[PDB]
Formats: sequence, C-alpha cells, structure tokens
Amino acid sequence: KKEKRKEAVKKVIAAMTVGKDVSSLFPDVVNCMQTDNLELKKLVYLYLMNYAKSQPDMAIMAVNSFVKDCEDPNPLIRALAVRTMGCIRVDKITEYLCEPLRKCLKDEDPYVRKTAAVCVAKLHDINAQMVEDQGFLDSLRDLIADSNPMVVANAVAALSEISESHPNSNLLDLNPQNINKLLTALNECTEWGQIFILDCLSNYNPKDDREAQSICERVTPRLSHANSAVVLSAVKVLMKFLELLPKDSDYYNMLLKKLAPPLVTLLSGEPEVQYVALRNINLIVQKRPEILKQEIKVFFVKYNDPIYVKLEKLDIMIRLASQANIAQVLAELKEYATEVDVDFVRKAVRAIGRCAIKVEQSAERCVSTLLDLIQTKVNYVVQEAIVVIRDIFRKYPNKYESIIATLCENLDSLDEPDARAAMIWIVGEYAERIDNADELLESFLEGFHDESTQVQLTLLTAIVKLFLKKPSETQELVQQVLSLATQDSDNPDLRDRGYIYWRLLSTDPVTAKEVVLSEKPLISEETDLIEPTLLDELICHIGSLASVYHKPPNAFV
Amino acid sequence: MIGGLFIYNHKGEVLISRVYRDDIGRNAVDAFRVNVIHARQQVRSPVTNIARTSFFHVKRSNIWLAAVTKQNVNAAMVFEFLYKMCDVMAAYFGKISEENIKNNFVLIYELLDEILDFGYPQNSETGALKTFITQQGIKSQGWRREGIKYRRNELFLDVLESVNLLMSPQGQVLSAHVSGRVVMKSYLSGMPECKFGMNDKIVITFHQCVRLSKFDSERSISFIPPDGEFELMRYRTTKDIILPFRVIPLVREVGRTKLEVKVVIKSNFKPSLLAQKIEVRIPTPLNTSGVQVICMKGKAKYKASENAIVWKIKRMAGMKESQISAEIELLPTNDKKKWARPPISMNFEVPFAPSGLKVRYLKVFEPKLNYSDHDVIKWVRYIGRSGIYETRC
Amino acid sequence: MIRFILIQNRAGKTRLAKWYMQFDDDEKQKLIEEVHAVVTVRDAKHTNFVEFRNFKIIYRRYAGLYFCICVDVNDNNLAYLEAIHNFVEVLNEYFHNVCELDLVFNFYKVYTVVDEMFLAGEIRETSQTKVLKQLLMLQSLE
Amino acid sequence: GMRGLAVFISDIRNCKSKEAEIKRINKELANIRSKFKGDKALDGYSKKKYVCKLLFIFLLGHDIDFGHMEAVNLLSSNRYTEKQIGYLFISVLVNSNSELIRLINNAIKNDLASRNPTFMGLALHCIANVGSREMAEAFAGEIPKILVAGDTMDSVKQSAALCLLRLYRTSPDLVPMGDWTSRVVHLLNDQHLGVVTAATSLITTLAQKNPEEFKTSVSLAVSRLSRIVTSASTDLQDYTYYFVPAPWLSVKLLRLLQCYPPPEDPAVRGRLTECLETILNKAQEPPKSKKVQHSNAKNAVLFEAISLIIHHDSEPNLLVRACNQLGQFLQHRETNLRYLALESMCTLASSEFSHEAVKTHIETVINALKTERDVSVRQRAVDLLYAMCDRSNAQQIVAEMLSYLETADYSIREEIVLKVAILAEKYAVDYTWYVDTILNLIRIAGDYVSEEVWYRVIQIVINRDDVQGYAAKTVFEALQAPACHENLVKVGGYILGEFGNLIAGDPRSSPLIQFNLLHSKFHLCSVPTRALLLSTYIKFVNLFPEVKATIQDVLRSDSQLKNADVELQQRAVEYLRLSTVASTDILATVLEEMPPFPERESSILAKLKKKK
Repeated sequence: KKEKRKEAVKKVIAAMTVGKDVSSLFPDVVNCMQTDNLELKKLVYLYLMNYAKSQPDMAIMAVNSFVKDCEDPNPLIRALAVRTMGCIRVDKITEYLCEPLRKCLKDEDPYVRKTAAVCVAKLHDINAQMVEDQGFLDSLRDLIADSNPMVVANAVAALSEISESHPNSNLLDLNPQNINKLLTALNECTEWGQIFILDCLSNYNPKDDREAQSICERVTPRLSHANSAVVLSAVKVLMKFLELLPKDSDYYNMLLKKLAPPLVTLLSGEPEVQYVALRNINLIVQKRPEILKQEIKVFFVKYNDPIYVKLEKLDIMIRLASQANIAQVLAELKEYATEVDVDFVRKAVRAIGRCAIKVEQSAERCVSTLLDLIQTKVNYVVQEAIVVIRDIFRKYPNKYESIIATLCENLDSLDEPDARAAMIWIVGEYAERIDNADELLESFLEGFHDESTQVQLTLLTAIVKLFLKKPSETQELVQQVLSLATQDSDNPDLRDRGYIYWRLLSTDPVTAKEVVLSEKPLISEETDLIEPTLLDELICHIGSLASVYHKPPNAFV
Repeated sequence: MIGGLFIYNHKGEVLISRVYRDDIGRNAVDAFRVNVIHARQQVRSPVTNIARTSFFHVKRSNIWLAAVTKQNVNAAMVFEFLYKMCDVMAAYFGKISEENIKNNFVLIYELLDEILDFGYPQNSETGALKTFITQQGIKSQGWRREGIKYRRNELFLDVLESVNLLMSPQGQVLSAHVSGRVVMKSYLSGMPECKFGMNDKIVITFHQCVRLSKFDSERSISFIPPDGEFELMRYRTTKDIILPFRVIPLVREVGRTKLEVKVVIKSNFKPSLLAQKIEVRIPTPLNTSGVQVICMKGKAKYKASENAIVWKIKRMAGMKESQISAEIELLPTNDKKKWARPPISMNFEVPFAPSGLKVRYLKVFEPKLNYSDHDVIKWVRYIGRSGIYETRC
Repeated sequence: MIRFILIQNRAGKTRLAKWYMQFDDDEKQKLIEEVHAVVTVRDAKHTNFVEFRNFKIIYRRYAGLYFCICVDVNDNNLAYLEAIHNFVEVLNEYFHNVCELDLVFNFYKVYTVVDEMFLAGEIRETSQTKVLKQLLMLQSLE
Repeated sequence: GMRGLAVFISDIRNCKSKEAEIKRINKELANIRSKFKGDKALDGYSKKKYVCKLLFIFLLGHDIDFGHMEAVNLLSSNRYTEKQIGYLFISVLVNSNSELIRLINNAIKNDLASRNPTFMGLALHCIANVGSREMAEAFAGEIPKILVAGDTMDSVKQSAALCLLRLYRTSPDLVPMGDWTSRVVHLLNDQHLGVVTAATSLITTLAQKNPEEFKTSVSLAVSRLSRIVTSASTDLQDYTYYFVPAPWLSVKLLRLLQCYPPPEDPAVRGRLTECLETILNKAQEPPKSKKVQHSNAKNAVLFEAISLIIHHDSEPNLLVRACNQLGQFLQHRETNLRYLALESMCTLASSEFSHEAVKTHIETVINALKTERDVSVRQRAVDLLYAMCDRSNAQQIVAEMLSYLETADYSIREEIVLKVAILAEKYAVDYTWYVDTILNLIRIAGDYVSEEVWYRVIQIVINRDDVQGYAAKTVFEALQAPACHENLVKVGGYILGEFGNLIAGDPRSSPLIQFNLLHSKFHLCSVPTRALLLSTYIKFVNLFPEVKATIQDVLRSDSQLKNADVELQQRAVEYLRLSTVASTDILATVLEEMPPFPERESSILAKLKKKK
C-alpha cells in the first residue's frame, strides 16, 4: 500500500529530475504528502519545492497542508515545512504564514530557530511595509539573544541582509557591550557564524577607544581555519577599529605585528581564494604600507599558479619593490620573462618598467636588463620593451636617449597598438634627436583608420608637436592628417580635439608653443595609486566583492 | 545573499539548477554558459562581472560549478562554501564524475537543499549533515556427503534461457521477458569453497546454500556444490534483452482471389557462432487451397492439418539473410474471414545468453587438499531456448 | 547544394560520413563534433532547421540515428528534410529494417545507395520504387 | 556474400579500451600487408576482402597509407562488385600522385568506352564524387558526349548531367559551351522524371552562371510545371510522394524559374500565373492524408512558389494571397512551419506591393516574439519586426524590441541593440524620442551596446540643434542615478561639456553640482572616459567662468599632471596651460564652434552587415 505510493513518488521525482514535466501527478503527490515517515515527508517537501519554484500560484491550495505540518510534534518536519512555505511568492501567502511565523519565533530547537530566521529574512522582501515588518524584525532581534550559536548567527545574517533598506536606521540593532556579546557568541559559534557576525560588526562605530581596544584584543587570535573569509573579515574590523592616536601606548605596532603573519600565511590555499587574498592584500598594502615590509619573498609566484594569480603577484611585488630588494625582484622578473605566457610576459616587463620608475638608483640596472631582454628578439617582448622605454623616458629626460636605437634596430614589425603609440610619442617628442621622423610619420599614415583611438590621438598630437617643432618639413602633411581626423573620423572626441588644434594653430602659434610644447612635469613614480577617499571607503568593504572588483558598492548592485 | 548554484557538463547542459534569490533567472544561466563554456580569448578569472551579476566558477574535472550572485557578497565565503560542498560530495560518493552526478540526482538536490537556504551557507559539518540527509549515493568503480571421492575433477555450467517477444508489424517492441534457469553439474571431489564471478547486469528464488552477502560486487557468490546436477539459480530479467532474431513479415492482400506473403528473417548476433534448428511457422487463412513457396535456405511445406506453413532451416550463421515468398490461393468465400491475423511464431536455440549474462571467473580453492585451481577442468556452454517468439502480422 | 551527409548515433560515432566539398583533415572532425553537439541538445519540440556558421543543417531523428544534410543558406529547407525522409524510407525498405548494425556491417551498400540518390551535391533521384528496382536489377548481376 | 568483413567488424566492435582496439587493428594491418606482399594473391575475391577490410580500417578513424595500387588494380575487371569496391576506395581515399592518377584516368577512360549503363554509371559516380583538375582535363569533352542526344539509357543521362554539374562547380574554365546547349535545354522536355531533375539542376547552375545561354528553357520549365501541378490523381504513380506529385521536381523547376526575369511571352506568363494560383489553391485545400509528410510536401512546394512570387514581384494579387497564406501559417501547430513562414515573410516585407498587408500581422508577430520563447524562432521574429518598421509604426516596434531585450539571452544582445539604435535613428519623427530610446538602450544593455551607437547619438544631438535642451536635461537627470554604465558617463560628459549653458538656468542644475557629479564619476572610469571628462572640463573652463577656480584646483593636482598615461598627462598639461595663460581671446574662439557632423557612411549599417 504505502510502499507502492513511495515507489511512485520516487519515480516521479526521478522523472522530474530527468527533465520531463510531471505536473500531471502533482495533485496525487500533494494528496499523498500527508504521511508520517521522515523520508517520505522530506521527499514530498523537496518535490513540492521543485514544482512550485516556477508555478507557486497553483500551490496556494497547500496552505492547509503547511498548517497541518506546522502542528506536527516533530520539530524538524515543522522547520522543513516553514522553510518550504517561506519561499512562496504570493500576495496572500505571507499574510497567511505570518501567524505561523510569529508562533515559530519562540521554539526550543536550534534548527527551528534558524529556519525562523531564514523565514523572517525571506518575508522581509515581500509584503513588508506596515508595522508587521517592524514587529517581525523585533521578534527576530529578541530571538537573537540566545545561547545557541545557530540562532544568533542566522539572526545576524538576516538582519544584515535586511539592512539593505535604509529607513534612517543603521541596521536598527546592536547596543553597548553588544559587540562583546557578539564576540563571545562568535567564540562559541562556527566558521560561517563567525563570518556573519564579523560582517555585521564591521559596520559598528565605537564611541570611544576603549571599545576598539577591547575588540582588537578579543579578535587578535581570531585566525580561524576558514582560509580567506574569517581572516580577512577580522583584518577589516581590526583596521576599522585602528583609530588610536600614534602618540599613545605601543599598541599600534603590536596590532600590526599580530596582523602581518596571518595575512602572509593566508596565501597558501586554492588559487581561487588566493586571487581574493591577493586583491585584498593589494588594497591593504596600498592603504597601509608598513605591514608587508619584509615579506617580498612570499609573493614569488611558483610554476603551479594560474595566470591571474601570477599577474596580481607581479602587481603586489611592484607595490612592495624597494631599494634593498632590487636585485631579488629584478632576478625574479628576468626568470618570469621566459614563462611562455604572452600576458604574463607583458606584465613582467611592465613590472620592470614600473620598478625602474619607482627607484631612481636602479634605473641603469633596469635599462641593462631590458637591453639584455632585447637580445631574445621576441616580437611582443620588443614591443613591450618599447612601451617600457617610453614610460621610462618621461621619468628621466635626455638621459637614456642613446639606447632607443638599440631597441628600434630589431623592431621593424609592430603588431600591437601600444608599441605604435610609444614609437609615435617618442618620435613626436624627440623629433630633433631622430632625423627619420618624417619617414616614420609617412609610414604610419597608412592605416590611420582601422586602428585604436589611442593610436589615432597619439599620432595626431605627435604630428602637431612635430609641426610646431619643424614647420618647414611638415605643411602638406599636417593638413592631410587633420583633414582625415576631422573629415573622415566620426569620433566626437577626436574631431573635437582636431578642431581644438585647428583653431589653436590658426590663431596664435606662440600660444601653441607655450601650451602644447610646455615642459611636462615628471611622472613622480606613478604606481597606479588609488585616490585616498576611494581607498578609505574600500577599506570599509574589504571582505565583500568590493575589494575583488576594486569598486565601491554604489557602482554595481 | 548567494543567489543560486548550478552544475554544468562539458556540452553546456544544465545538469541541476537552484534559484534561491528572485533576481537571478535563466538569463544568468545563459550568460554564464556563453561566457565560460564558449570562452575564446577572455583572460581567466574566477569572478566575472556581466550584466551587474557576479559569477564565481570553480572547475572539478569535466564538471563546472557556478555560484551566481547579485549582492555585495563576501567573496571568500562563496569559495569556501564551494570547497566545503566539494569535500561533502567526495565523502559521499567519491570523486565527482558524470555518472556519479547522474545516478545521484535526488541526493544532490537534498544536499543543496540542506547545506544552503536562501543563500546563507549554513553549517556543513559531517555529523550535522548526516542527520539532516537520508539519501545514499550510487557508487560506480545444500549439504554434501562427507568422504566423496571423484576420479577426475570436472564440472559443467549449463546456462539455459527461454526468450519471449511480441513485436508490432512496424517493428516496435512492446514488452519482453526472458525466463532463465542455471543448472550445473559438479563431478568433483572434496568439499571446497569456490568463488563464481560473473557480470551482474541486473539488480535483484534462491537456493538453500546460496548466500547473497557480497552481491554488491558483481556476483561474488560462494557455495559448496552438492553432488550431481541441481538448479543453481532461477531468475527472470527484463532490462537488458538481446533479441537473437528479428522477423519482418511483409504481408500483401493482392485481391481476394489470391494472397501473397513475403517473410524475412534477420539474425543480429556475432557470425562467429551458428544457430541451429531454425523453425518458423507461417500462418495461413483457413480458405487456403494451394501454396507454392521459394526458400533460399532449407525447405518449407504446407501443413493443412494445423492450417499453417512450416519453414525448416538446417542451420544458419550470424548476420545472414533469408527470404521466403508464399503465394496463398484463397477460396471465394463471402466476408468476415480476415484470416484472424495470428502472430508469426518461430522456434530456435542459440549458443549465447539472450539476457546478456556472462561468466567472468570461476575459481576453486581448497585449503586442505591444496590442489591448483587451474588443474580443475571446467566446461561452460550456453543454450538459449526460444519460448513464445511472436511477431504480429 | 548539399555540403555533406552524416548518419550519426546517440553516442557520437559517425556511421556514414559523405562530404561533397573538399574539407581539411581536422576540419572534418571538428565539423562532426560541433554538428553532434548542436543536434543532441535539441528535442522533438524544436525546429529541424538549425543554422550554424555560414550554412544550415537539416537534422532528423530516427530510432538511434541522426540523419543530417548540410545545405547552403539559400537552399530550400523542407525539400531536403523530405529528401532525408525518402532516403530513410529507401533504407527501411531495402534492409527491411534500418539499424546501426546494418549500416556498420554493410557500409559499402549504404555508400552506393547514397551515391544512387545523392550525387554531386544535388538530388539524383526522388522515387523509391524505381531506385529499388534499379538496385535489385544491379544486385543479381555479378 | 562476404565472410571476412562479418567476422572482422564483429571482432573489432566488441573491444575493450582503445589499447585492445589498436592492437587488433595493427595486427590486421600487419596481416594484410603480409598478404599483399608476394604470395599467390591473384584471386580477385581475396583482393576484394582485403580492400574492404582496409577501407573499414580507414573509416574507423585510423590513417591508411598503403594498399592503393593493389586496390586500383581492381578496376580492370569484369565482375561488377570488384569495380564497385575499387571505385568506392578511390573515392574515399584521395592522394596526389603522377602515375596513380594517370592509371585511374586510363581505367575510367576504358570504362566509359562500354555499352552497359552499370559500368558507365559507376565511372561517372567515381568522376563526380571526388573532382580533380586531371579528371576535368581528361573528361571535359567526354561528359557532354554522353549527355548529347545519343543512344544512352536514362540513368547514365542523369549521372552525366550531375557529373557535368560537379565539374563546372570545380573547374569552371574547363567546361565549353559548344553545340550541346540545344540538346540539354530540350532534354528538360524529355520523358521520365529523374532525368528532368538532373537536367534542371545542371541548367539552374549554368543559368546562374550564364543566364543568356538557356533562355529557351523557361517556357519548357513552365510547361512541365503546369503539367505536373495539375495532371491527375494517380498519373505516373512512381513519382507521387504521398499524394503530392513530385515535390522535389517542382521545387527544382521553381528554383530554375527564380534565376530568370519574368517571361516575355504573354502566354507563358499566363500559364505560370495559372500554375501558381493552382499551387496556392491546392495549399488551401484540406490534406488528403493525416500524415505529416504530405503536409511537408505541400508546404515545401508552396514556400518555393511564394519565394518565386516574391522574386518576380510582378503579380499584386498573387503577393496578397501569399501574405494571407503566410499569415495563416504564422499560427500553425507545426514548429517548422512557423519558423519558415517567419523567414519567408521577412523576405516578402521588402516588396512594396504588400507592405501594408505585411504590417497588418504585427500583433501575431509580436505574440510569437513573446510566446514560444525559442532561440531561432524569436530571432526570426526580431528580423521580421525589423523588416516592417515604418514611420507610423516605429513606436510599438521599438517598445517591444526593448521589452524583449530585457529578458533576451546575451548572445544575441548586440544585434538587437544595434537594430533598435538604427531603427530609432532612421524612423524618428521627433528626435526627443530618439534620445530617450538611445538612453534606454544604454541603461538596459550597457555592457553589450556597440562601439558606435553613442557616436551616432552624439552626432545626432550636435547636428539637429533642436533637441539639445531635452537631451542635456535627460542626461543630467540620468547621470545622478546610483549605478550608471560608463557609456552613459562618456555621453553625459560630452553632452554637458557642449550644452551646459542651456540648463545652467535652473538652480538645481547649477554648474557646481554638474562639475561635482562629473568629478565623482571621474574617479572610476577607463582612460578614454577620463580623456572625455578632461575635454569636458576644459570646455567648462570658459563656458562657466565661475567654476574656473574649482576646475583648476581639480586638474592641477598630482592625479592628472603626474599620471602614467601619455594621453591623460598630455591632455591635463595642455588644458592647464590653456587655463593658466588666461588670455581668453583664444580659448573662447577655439572651444565654442564644434560645427555639425556630416553623415559619413552610416557606420551602424556597415557593422551590422559585417557581423551577419
């Protein structure tokens, strides 16, 4: 009797999982769902969840079944029924389930309490506009104050999710010493509960420095085994609570020296968490530089790491490059240059260039290493070396101008826009140093169209610069390029700047000389720094995807 | 917070789907499929921002795991939860494979329902998860008289099956079943424990000495063979049936004066073995008066006693061709005869098991006498008898 | 014109590859793999006229076989689908039953049937009875 | 019968993993190599068995580089089966050799000098199934000698027609046009029906190449078609495909007629119109069989007739009936019929004779676009909706395109947004709706919009000079949204930098707040966007003299002057110098003109064509 019904239910579940529509047996399954076996009840609930995921309008008749299951003595079955009913998307399902939701608030079971918290979070989205939503939130907050780790963790997570709405209430929770209570609960909770409670507490603003010091002392040994999640959340809350004055007790250095080892050792997991940890440590180093002071050898990427890990490790080594470690980083970059990967080689040579810009003393060594790399004669290596040379020239003027021909000797073929832009800029600025400028511009003015806008605009500005430098040998050339830019190119930016130059040169050449050919300031070791305000705001969201995307939360939601 | 979870195969088919948050839809599924499965030159990165929707992806052999989010999610938490789920799956049914996922759909749905709800990755401890999960996955990697002496240690394994089939004239099979009985003769000395390994190929009366404790490893049956011949086991399988013969009767009502029927038999087994005693009974209308036939193989004669045409074949090999054309004269009659369209009956025996049962290994180990298993002469032959082999016409 | 004719199976093995234009060595295998990937995903409640690259294939399921003719963009759609059905019916009345085993064990007969009713990329013959008569008259002659 | 193949394939099929299969296949290859070398293998049957086994070895997926001379030796034989196997092996395995190709050509030339249809047909199939320069060179003047009015059977005639077709397809310059055109054209009127099929295929290809040569065939094709469509219930029963008389031949004849202009003779045109009317009426009749194949034949003939009518574009009543039939098919139970009807109506909508009739079915087209939720059918619905768009009907079409773009999979997102942009640009009555549509596209798709949609919208806003105020306004109240795509950032920067004065009157739209929001959006953008914002800043320097101090304090910081990008650093230093010199006699002149943009080449259409 019942065995045949169970077999039929299992067959229907298998058929639904296969892909066939089994809505014909839906009334039969609903009728047979009224049973007493735990396995049969769980299977029926799973089948109902699968079937009502897309058609919840026809499942409104299951209100009586849900009410009957909510009266079962077994707490697990009641929790399962509440969780299943909480995801129903109807205008009257929430109103009918509010009373069971109110009754489920006071339950003597951690699983039932967790299900009630999840149901409250779900009901926050739908039919939550009157004082009923406030009452449910207050009931959930009251249920949060329990010794069970599961209930407090789930209530904190639900409240944090509901805090997306901003009715002038900053999460409408917490209290004095409630931070200490939450820390104790986390000490008594599991890994995910720790993550949730740290995320909730990272938005708290301590009234005085005593609370911040207590939080830092408590969360100091909170280097759990959840890999990047809990460690990074703790680091975020530690730096968010790092408001003590520098002229105070020696706790700033102690906190930094306690925070450094877990952050250094966090880069030991799977490549995916390694990526997140690398971006987070990039942000931390850019904000606070005195943490990874003497751990440059840690970021030496092995041969078993993927491309993104390699590139971000290269970026963090650029950020951590200093005078003492010049030899090590240069040797590492030289070794990395032969890693076959085109993008990784590009990143390595860019790292060499940015390290040359960063350190003034090691410019000669960087130039020598670049010249040695030229001997490889690899086309993309040569192109990226030309780009790096253009980058260096803006930092050191008229100092390494005699080494350009060495790279240009074997650079006959150019296939990348960046190399073309670099060559054109070098020619435009150093028009007198190289007499083949006219021929080079004549060669470049063949594929003026069907090229990147960077190349187009760099060529335009370099042509105008050369004309302002050598008017007798280039009109009859500037007219052609300006006509192509403002009569054949549809770019409003390009055309607008073309008319800018057209009306500047035709009004006052002295003004053009004093404006276009002005002495450009030095690069000032521009190492892709983030704006201080944006960086400070991003420190407040280290754990979330804001750090991985390097964007404030307002830019994507 | 976490907006769902998906598992993809190498072809880009959505094996399972779970959509907890309302915002995520089939658009996200298609976006992820296009942007990772059909990736051409994009730089590899675990998380990609497409249509303001993040996509965390983790590779496990030929199985793609995807976590779709549309919120400021803790980035490391999703990866940690994915690793925990991978560990749980490994502890449940070993390495993640296509067959393991396909055979354990219900288990996977239950696991995703229990470990995760509304996007909050609840506790995934093995002890805690065991209580809340009741489904188990599928893994795919007669007493004998004392003091009896025999001159030579020899035994026989005769596997006999009866095959039944009912096909529509269009060639569609409705239902088939094979009733098989295994009778073996054991003319061996001593009382040894022997291991008999064979391919199961089916999921399950049994003999008194038969114990199915280790039935989960192919067969792994152990028994002490009683003296003389006895029925080792009786069974009936309906899942994997290898039909040895196919009969396609091409009837043709050429007017009422006569009736022409053409019948073809097609063997679909290995030609390295020969079928014997091929017998086909061709029904005829009761108003038959004279029939002349042309047979490529064997001979056929008309039997007016039973009102049917009997077709006899000495023997034929596998993958052979045979054609019989019969012209049946019809009496004038009035109406309502219609020949009643009885089915086409055939009789045959083949030297292989239609059910596909095959003996894998048969080792005899004796601790006391300590004779080599290879020294035991073993003869195994198959005779598959034909039951009601009916084809509608 | 017809680019190629394929008779695949559920797994992916090609039981008959017949190309009417010069493809490369790995190009044939890539085309077979991508055609299988395209065809297998779809089901009965879908159009049989699925386009890809610069061509379009005409796939039609039959038991455990996926007959596929790849035609040009401008070529008609339904006519080649019915040509596929006619070819399937000629095979059905020739072997008395179409199945993977008969195609595997009689590949040269399948090739001569295809070349009988599909030559140089166009439809050589459109009838069943006449093709069967001409093939039987050219079967007893040895 | 053959015995070795049965056992060999039976053994090789039921094999273990590729190791055992490779071992068995290599053992068989070694055995066949030993058998080929020496020994008394002069018997033809042994060579047959070995060649067939080797052919199966090749087709299994393994490479074969031997057993070719001993296989081409099979051709010189009197047994039919040996010749067939040799020809099949030559067709399957093709190699470039001098002696081998010459021997094959000699064998085929000897074969063609026969008197039985079987050998000639086999040789023709061998020639046409592979194709080569040597075959065309040695048989350019032999195939027409078969196709000419000689005593040849019908089967070899069909084979020769298709072989000449293949040779022309592969060797166009090696096919003459001697005094056999007058025979092939009249061959279309010959008895039998497959012969007419082959002749129609060859004539269709040749006319597609050289239309003027086969002008005589149009009347014969019309007569044959008119005789076929209405002949009898069971006339020529060999060719009635499920009560539909010769669907493939009718399709071929209609394809041949499609490649020609309308017939000049009034009688021929009258017969063609009568035949088309009969085809349509028979398509409107109830089916003679409940099967789906009869409907498939009728609908194939019908769609070919509709394509012919569309191509001719000469009969208005016929086109109206065609549109009515397509509208009736648009709701058909079949799935193939809906897709094909959508494609045919997309083709038909370009014809001006029934544009209103096409536009009448827009409700059904939209319901199809929204209902079956397929991937190809909905794409065809999108194309068809793009086809009928006009000035009076642009609003509903664009709204439905946007609604579809909301839930469309992102693979086809680029084509849809390009189509919406071009439709809004081309069929706009008031350009305020065009600006609204472009901004809706930017907000909705954003990531997949184009390279050149915002180019076009900026060009239109600058040129028209009448929608500038509303464009600048809607841009201003769109920029302050929480999350906005960077394309909107570029468009807003340019539009504000060009027309900040038109909205400067409103205190809520003061230049200070505009500059503040632009700078807020400046921090998180790519390099080209920052360049655009710098150009907007220098425009604001003179356009708003009051915000000059704030702008100068903005771009004089180390963020822009010390930047590591050449473009940004150069722009910042030039703009700062222009502000610092403060002559004001040059700045107002240079940064105020921006004359309107001429329509270069309509790049959106070029990109749309190149993508498809």
